[PDB]
Amino acid sequence: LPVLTQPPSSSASPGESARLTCTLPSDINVGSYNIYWYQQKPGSPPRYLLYYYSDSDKGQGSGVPSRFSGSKDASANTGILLISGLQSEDEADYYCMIWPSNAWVFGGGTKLTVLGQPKAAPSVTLFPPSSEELQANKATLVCLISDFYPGAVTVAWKADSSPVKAGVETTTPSKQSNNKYAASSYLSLTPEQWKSHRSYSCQVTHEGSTVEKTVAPT
Amino acid sequence: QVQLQESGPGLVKPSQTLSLTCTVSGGSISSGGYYWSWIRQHPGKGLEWIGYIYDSGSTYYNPSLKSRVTISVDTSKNQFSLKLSSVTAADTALYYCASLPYCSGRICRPRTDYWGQGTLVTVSSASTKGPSVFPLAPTAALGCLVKDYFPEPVTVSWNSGALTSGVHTFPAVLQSSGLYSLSSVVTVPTYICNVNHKPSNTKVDKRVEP
Amino acid sequence: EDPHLRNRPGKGHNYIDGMTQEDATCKPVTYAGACSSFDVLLEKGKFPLFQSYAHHRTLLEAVHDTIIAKADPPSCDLQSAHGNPCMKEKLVMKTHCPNDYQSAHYLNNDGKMASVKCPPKYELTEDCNFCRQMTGASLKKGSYPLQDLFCQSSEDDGSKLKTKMKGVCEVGVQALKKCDGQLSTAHEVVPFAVFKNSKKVYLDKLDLKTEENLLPDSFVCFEHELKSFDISQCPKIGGHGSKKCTGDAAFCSAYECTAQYANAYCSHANGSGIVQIQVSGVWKKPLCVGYERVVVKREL
Repeated sequence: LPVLTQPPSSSASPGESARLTCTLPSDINVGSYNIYWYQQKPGSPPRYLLYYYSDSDKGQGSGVPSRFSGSKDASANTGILLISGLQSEDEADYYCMIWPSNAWVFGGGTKLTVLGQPKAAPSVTLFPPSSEELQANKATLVCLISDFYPGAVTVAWKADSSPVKAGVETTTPSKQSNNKYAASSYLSLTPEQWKSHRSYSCQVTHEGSTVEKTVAPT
Repeated sequence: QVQLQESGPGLVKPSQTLSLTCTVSGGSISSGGYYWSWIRQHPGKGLEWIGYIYDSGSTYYNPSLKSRVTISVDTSKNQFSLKLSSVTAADTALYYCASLPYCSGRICRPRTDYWGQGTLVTVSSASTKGPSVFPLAPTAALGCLVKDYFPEPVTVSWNSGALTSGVHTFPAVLQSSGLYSLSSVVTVPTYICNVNHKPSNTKVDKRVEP
Repeated sequence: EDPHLRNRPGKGHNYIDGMTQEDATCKPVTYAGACSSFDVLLEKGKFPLFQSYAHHRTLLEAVHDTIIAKADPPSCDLQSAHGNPCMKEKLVMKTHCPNDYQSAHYLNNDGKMASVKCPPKYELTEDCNFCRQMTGASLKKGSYPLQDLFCQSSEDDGSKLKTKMKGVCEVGVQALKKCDGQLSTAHEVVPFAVFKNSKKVYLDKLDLKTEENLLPDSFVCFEHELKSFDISQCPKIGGHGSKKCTGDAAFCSAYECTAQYANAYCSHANGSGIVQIQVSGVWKKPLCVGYERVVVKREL
């Protein structure tokens, strides 16, 4: 029932320290509770980092580096997670949690961005339609885009040299556990459109640069 | 050590009852003083505790959900289960079962947290549909195209799991038809992709040849 | 049992409802970990009666084994300007509270557990009668036991038993008789017991007897840095059980002892047994026996 307010986002640079807050409502007091912190990276459940009650009553999660530590601010009624010597691998969502009698209460979570990460051009592989899909009277071109940063790309499809807009389906970029992003684009064609053209191209533009891949009926 | 495994339908119709089961191996839900929980997470949003059992004897629920939720226990099978009634689109979420530590004086029970992988539950009146699987023919690239299924998710393993290195199963596209497609690729120097769509009990093995 | 004092009879739960941030080490108390509601009982010098019967239950343990009922209300808002129903009972007790406790608990005149409690960020003063802002960085997570006592389950009816003390006009909150004359007043350490369907019974003298036995609470078991082990998994002689056990000669007179294959070792707990108390000439089996320092008024 009580609401634990966490700022929706935070950010800092490598080697700096990130300070994440968990503010309890005014009718309960942070001094009364064990504060638990959880980290969630994409594709995994949250993971227990540590708990903190007082300087003499606190514990680190198994395998959790010492650079994560907890504390409390009595005047602001907040629990605090301090991440020192910030590393790229620490980009994650962080949830605070308390355990009053008979309940688990999770904060809303804070999205922590680690600044200054390097630009990574996307890898692009383009597959033509399989002969079996064609036998089923359909044709799908599959353009897979992986391991780029930052997570924004634009995709354009060409038949020979002419742009094709109808039949294009493109996901939004999906962050992976390695902080980079993945995306994919599907162009649906008729079997006869596929065969009647010299070639089709997937071109992915990322931070001003363009990676083209091309396939042909062969 | 302890492992948790959710099981359930993946698709339930609005106003119906969602039912899920958690199977525990490596430890007993009936002793030790451990808490066994259901927690859900709508994709891109927070965590919401649903309820837990303490050993197998007491049950406590999130007050905002108590009127819709039952948790039951099968000590003989080392399982506990969740019933959520009157489901709405707002109940679409990833549903985890989990045991989280409570601590004091540096002692934590259990000493580390245990989570299942979660089971995805989509609330919808649209019917199930299993995918059609096509092979993506050829260091070199190689893959499998999994087309036009509902609801999420699909799992793709390669060579019954013997091949896991260099594998990448892409996030699915939601197409204008309302059905999903995805692709799985593996970078490589016999290869079969094993696709499973539990909401339609569609298992397909696809041999993808040069 | 020199090394097994933290191997508790029954469930071993030493927390008070509403203060559950210490459950990892208090629910139950066992060999490892610190528990602020229990460790003070084993500080030598303090609680000498409990240390003489340390394999019997604490007050909080007795409450959680449903031997002693909770008072209603279960906790008294000490700071409240409007007063509270514990105040009269508490004020006749001369008690000493260490710092950093938000709560302290006692067996009240009804034979139920009551407690005095401060608001968060406040601690009990050294006489346990007031609350003040906490002096440290943090409060303890549990509740201080205000009486030196031990408990046990009992079905011996005590409906007829009442406090009898020679020449006493008042003891604690109990008026034994109106005294017309000049009275003396003192803080005295007074033995007391509570029985099934009785109020607290103050006594002139504490006379106790123990019958040793071979019942489950008369043993402590540990894995064969100690880890405790639940004796209910041990087969009785000629019986079935979920684990294999061994132990001392007393244990093996009742339980099947497997020596080499054993998962655990069970020892008879020194001083355990059925305790009885002599009350006005009659022996009865009490639920709890203790001392407390209370105001006593006597005819001069």
